[PDB]
Amino acid sequence: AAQTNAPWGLARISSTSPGTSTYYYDESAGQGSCVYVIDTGIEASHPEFEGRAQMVKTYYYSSRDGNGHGTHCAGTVGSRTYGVAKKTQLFGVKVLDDNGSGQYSTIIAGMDFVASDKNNRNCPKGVVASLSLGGGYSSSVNSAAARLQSSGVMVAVAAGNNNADARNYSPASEPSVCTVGASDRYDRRSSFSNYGSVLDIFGPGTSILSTWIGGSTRSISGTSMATPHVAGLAAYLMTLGKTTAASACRYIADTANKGDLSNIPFGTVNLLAYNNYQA
Ligand SMILES: [Ca+2]
Repeated sequence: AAQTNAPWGLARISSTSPGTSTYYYDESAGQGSCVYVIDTGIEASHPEFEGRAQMVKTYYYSSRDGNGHGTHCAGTVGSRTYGVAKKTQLFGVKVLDDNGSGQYSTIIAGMDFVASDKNNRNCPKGVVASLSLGGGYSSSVNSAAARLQSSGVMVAVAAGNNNADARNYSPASEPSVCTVGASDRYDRRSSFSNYGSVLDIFGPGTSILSTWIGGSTRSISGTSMATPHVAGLAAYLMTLGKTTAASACRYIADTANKGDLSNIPFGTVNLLAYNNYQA
C-alpha cells in the first residue's frame, strides 16, 4: 500500500533515505493487533480513529483527553491518515491528567492494568504498549515497565526530552523495554532527545503531524512522538508475523536503518526504525 503526501515520519519509517513523502506499508496494517496508549487519554470519537479507538481505564474523574497529548500519540500509532498501523485496535489508559501530569503511583497502576487487561481484549496478532511519559529514575516505575513487558506486551517508552543520558529517567532506563529517542526530518538527533546506552532505537519525533482533541490536528515534537512510531511499527510487524512482543524491540533494532543519524553521542545506538517494506 502507498499513502502519498504522508507525514514525513511515516514516510521515513518506510524508507532507506530521508527526504521522501510517501508512506509504504503492507495493507494488513496491524489488523488483529492492539496498542495501549498510556497517557492523557484518547479522543476516541475523532473521525481519524474510525471506531477503532476506545478508552478502557482512567484514574481521574473523567476518561476524556482534556489535553490532546494522548490523542496525538494514539494518532501516530493508528489513525487512518497519521498512523503507522492504520488497522490496529487502540486502547486508552488515562494515567496522566489534563495538565499532562501523573503521580508515579498512578502510572505504575496503569502499567499493571494493561498487563491484566490484555486478557480482556481480542488481540490475536499481539499486544503493544506506548508510554510517552517519564520522570526521574525510579526502580518501582522501571519494575512496573518490566512486568508489563514480561507479561507479553511489547513495551515502547520515550527516552525523555532533556538532551541528557536516559539512564537517569524512568521508565526510559529500564533495560527490558524498548526505549525510543527522537530524530528530525533531516536525520539529525532531535535537539531535545535523550541519549545513552539504555536507548534501543530512534523514531521520528520533530515536527510530527497527528490528531488532536476537538477533532483536529497539529504538529508537535518530543520523544513522546517518536515512541508511538515504534509502537505502531511493532504492532504492524506483529500482524505480519515477523516478530512477537518479546522480540519486537530486538527485531526493530536488527532491521533498522543503521549509521544514518547525525549528532548521535558516542556509545548511543545509531538505528532508525524502518519497516523494511518492499512494495
Ligand atoms: Ca530500554
